[PDB]
Amino acid sequence: STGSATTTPIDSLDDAYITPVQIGTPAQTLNLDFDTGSSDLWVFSSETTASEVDGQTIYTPSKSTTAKLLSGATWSISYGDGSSSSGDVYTDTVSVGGLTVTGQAVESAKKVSSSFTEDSTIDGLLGLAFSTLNTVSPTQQKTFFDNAKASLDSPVFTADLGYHAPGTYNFGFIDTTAYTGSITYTAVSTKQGFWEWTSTGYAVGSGTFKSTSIDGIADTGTTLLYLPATVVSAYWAQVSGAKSSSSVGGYVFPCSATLPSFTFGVGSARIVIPGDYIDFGPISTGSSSCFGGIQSSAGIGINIFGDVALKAAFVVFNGATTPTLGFASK
Repeated sequence: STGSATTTPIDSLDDAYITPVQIGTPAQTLNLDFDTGSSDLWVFSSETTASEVDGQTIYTPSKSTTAKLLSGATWSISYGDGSSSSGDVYTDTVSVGGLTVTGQAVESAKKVSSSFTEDSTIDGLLGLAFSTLNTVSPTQQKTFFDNAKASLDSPVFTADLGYHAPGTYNFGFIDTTAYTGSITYTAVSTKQGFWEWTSTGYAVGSGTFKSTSIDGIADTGTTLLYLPATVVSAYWAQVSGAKSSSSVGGYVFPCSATLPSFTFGVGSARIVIPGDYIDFGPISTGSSSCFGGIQSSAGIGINIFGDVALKAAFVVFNGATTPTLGFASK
């Protein structure tokens, strides 16, 4: 089997991407944030504290003839950005782009943190990291991909995120028309539960490539590119007037600037992030100070190849017995 679904930016900055997901019988369609940095499929629901729902579409398990309470199971998650959610668990039928999994754990939120409430466009998350990170207790549950994998034509999914435009998540096949040149595959460590890999280096603009190993995670659920302070300083030094602002929480730059591109290495291959992908707009409405899309990972404890990086590539998440990651230009 295969599936293919369009993923759409939630706003004009590509702060996140939502993908429609069918849950239950009859289907209830929710727009979920596909997150290769976590492993829980959780939704706003009829059980979510009423004051914490503000415009989201909810899953109502009592209206699904295939929903079953997973007795005794609870979940609770905290994300790298400080947000969080928790609740109980149902199993139900879940379909993405024509690919159906029966008995998928659907984690129903009883509580969500303010950042989720305040984002009306995201109805929940669909985790695509390794199932070892799933938070369901006392019996850990499998991700949608893990459940689908054996049925897929090939045990893979691909992320093709757009810049200021829709893109595509495919399951079970590689669309050879969706990228240019070849896909370069690189090793993955699953030791921390992530799609963790090692970039071979970077360049700033038309500058020389610096060969250096940068361990990090491919994370569709993180907006920005978080890299070591040395790398990030080298990038922003090429933008007149850019500076790190402790008050704002990162590098800012004059909105009048033209940003240089940023290149990262994948083996001997190179992925070029155009400068415009690094612009996250005014820090507050009407400001001429703009927020940068490349930020320091210092104090995160891990480097994160988030959407800024991934949207410059066609990315293969290869879930073969020994997982790997592939990157192509597009």
